[PDB]
Amino acid sequence: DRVLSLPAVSKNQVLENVFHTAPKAPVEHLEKMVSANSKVYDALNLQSKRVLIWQVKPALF
Amino acid sequence: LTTFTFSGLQDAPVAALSGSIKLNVAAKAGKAEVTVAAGAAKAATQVSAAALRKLSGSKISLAEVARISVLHSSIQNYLLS
Repeated sequence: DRVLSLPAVSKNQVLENVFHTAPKAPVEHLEKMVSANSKVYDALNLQSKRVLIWQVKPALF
Repeated sequence: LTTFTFSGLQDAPVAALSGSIKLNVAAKAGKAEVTVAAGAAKAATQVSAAALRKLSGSKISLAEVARISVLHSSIQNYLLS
């Protein structure tokens, strides 16, 4: 019964109770918010190619 | 607007209201001495009494060029706001 003197909690249970959640990358914030502020740029810049100022306040010619 | 209008060189603005552009009229009974002053370039002329009455002979009649319509653009401006 030498196995009952060993710690009963496995190494697998340590690795799954210690590294439980996949950690959040530091670049995820930059990638996601830059992909969304690209749409903020494209809609609302006055120098963006597909700007939404002429669809919203149309013109007066 | 109407086909005959009755404004020009009488109770006109004698000066501009903001300092972004300077405008003075030295109006006599017959004609006017206007010097419009905007930054780098300033212009000056003598505008007749029969020119400010002849200006509304043709109308500009401004109209909006919209992507789809003016109603749709009002609704889209509300959705954007």
